[PDB]
Amino acid sequence: MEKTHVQLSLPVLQVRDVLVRGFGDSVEEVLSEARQHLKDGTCGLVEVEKGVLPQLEQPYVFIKRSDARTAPHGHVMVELVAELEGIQYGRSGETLGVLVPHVGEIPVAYRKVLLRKN
Repeated sequence: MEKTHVQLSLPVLQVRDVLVRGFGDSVEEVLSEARQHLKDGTCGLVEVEKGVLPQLEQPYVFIKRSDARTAPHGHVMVELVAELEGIQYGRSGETLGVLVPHVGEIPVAYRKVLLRKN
């Protein structure tokens, strides 16, 4: 049974390595696909810097920090927020990065998160 939060270690990818640059073609689809790939262990994380988002495909899926005191066991608590045409779907804290499919690219680090399911 699905707990409200799940501990995940996400591979951190450099933007130029990413082969599949988004999760789909609408806000609802990208959130759905991101959640599926997170469950399947096939989701990467790109840290946002200048030039990153223009090299990825909208709609974007961000992981954002969802509280201040609780980083259990080393895993920062996060939730998903999508963006399309400058409008965001969810309100949350600071961005940890943008999620993308992972298809075997070599990461530069792993990021521990405690992900809110829905």
